[PDB]
Amino acid sequence: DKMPDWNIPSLYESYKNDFRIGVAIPAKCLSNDTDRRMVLKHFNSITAENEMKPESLLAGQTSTGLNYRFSTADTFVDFANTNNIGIRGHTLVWHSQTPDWFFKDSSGQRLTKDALLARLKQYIYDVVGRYKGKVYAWDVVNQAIDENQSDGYRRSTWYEICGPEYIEKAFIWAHEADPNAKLFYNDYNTEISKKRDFIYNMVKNLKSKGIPIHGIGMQCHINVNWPSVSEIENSIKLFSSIPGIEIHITQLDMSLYNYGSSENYSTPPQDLLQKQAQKYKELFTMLKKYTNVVKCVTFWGLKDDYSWLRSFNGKNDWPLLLFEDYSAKPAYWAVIEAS
Ligand SMILES: OC[C@H]1O[C@@H](O[C@H]2[C@H](O)[C@@H](O)[C@H](O[C@H]3[C@H](O)[C@@H](O)[C@H](O[C@H]4[C@H](O)[C@@H](O)[C@H](O[C@H]5[C@H](O)[C@@H](O)[C@H](O[C@H]6[C@H](O)[C@@H](O)[C@H](O)O[C@@H]6CO)O[C@@H]5CO)O[C@@H]4CO)O[C@@H]3CO)O[C@@H]2CO)[C@H](O)[C@@H](O)[C@@H]1O
Repeated sequence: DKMPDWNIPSLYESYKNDFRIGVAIPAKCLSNDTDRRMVLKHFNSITAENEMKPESLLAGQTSTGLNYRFSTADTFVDFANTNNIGIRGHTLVWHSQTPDWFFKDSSGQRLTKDALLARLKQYIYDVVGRYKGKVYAWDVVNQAIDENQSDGYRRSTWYEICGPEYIEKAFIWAHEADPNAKLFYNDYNTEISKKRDFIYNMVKNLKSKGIPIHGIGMQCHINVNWPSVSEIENSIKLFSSIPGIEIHITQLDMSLYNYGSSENYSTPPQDLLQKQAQKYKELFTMLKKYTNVVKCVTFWGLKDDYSWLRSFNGKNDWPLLLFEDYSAKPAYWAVIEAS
């Protein structure tokens, strides 16, 4: 019952003078003819949804270092490179998406700070080096900020063993391994004022002291009720006040539900689909005011039944621009209208 329309306006072409338009996809899309054609019609950047995370690239360890499994990730990078589109690297440092043995030695022992930092250098050199010149942007560090901590830092194993030095060292080493990649700090809920302030100061201070961070990634996992487009704009205004910092919108999607709500729909309510469309229109009208700093906007999924949100919350959701049958949503037409 698939109903892709090959003749409607290309998303990225509609925004060609504003910013790249990207999509996160899983590996299965690369072997599906309909998915591939839809990706290349509408998007000029991709992100591997899961297949370039540390848990996906790491195969294990021995007495002398790390062992990798790159076959699937190679297919993503080759797909982008041979089809003249960019691929954003998701992600070098991300505690929850890293296996627990990574933080212990081959004898099952928890690593000292110096041993873990040495392992981090090895990982970054190996992964960024393999793809040197082929990944235009890396999310180097993801989700290091926790606004309920007094100093703002998430108390992950990275922080507990290394303190905050792991953040700046990850950027230094990534920039050594591929000097031409744009390097991002990536996070979510950047519209919570206290978190925004922690991120702003962290990145400002890194940049001041010469750390090669080039951008902030705002995930923008949002919903039809929160945050307001004005709040997203306030984040863009503050982050873009840092000289030399660009912005990518890295994982945009818009749940039809409030977070923590027990609503559960079998079919998408039309009034929420209209609220979604109007908010996507407002969002993109706002983003077009900041094309000097916002260089890429990536949607976290090709179509609604591919959304991570369905498994994550255990219910149907319709957060993206295409329906399950590949057909355009009101949201799609709103994004085209905003262009
Ligand atoms: O991670 C495994 C799967 O990841 C998927 O993709 C990831 C991506 O790779 C990653 O980079 C990133 O990570 C997510 C985190 O791992 C996850 O824990 C986090 O949960 C968020 C949720 O996304 C977010 O929408 C939610 O927002 C709430 C907020 O918590 C709440 O405080 C706020 O409250 C406000 C009130 O609503 C308002 O009335 C009042 O005025 O102000 C309040 C604020 O003070 O409301 C918002 C929404 O209503 O918070 C939770 C955590 O608390 O989400 C991260 C990203 O959002 O993003 C992707 C998602 O995981 C992969 O695709 C998949 O394949 C992997 O298996």
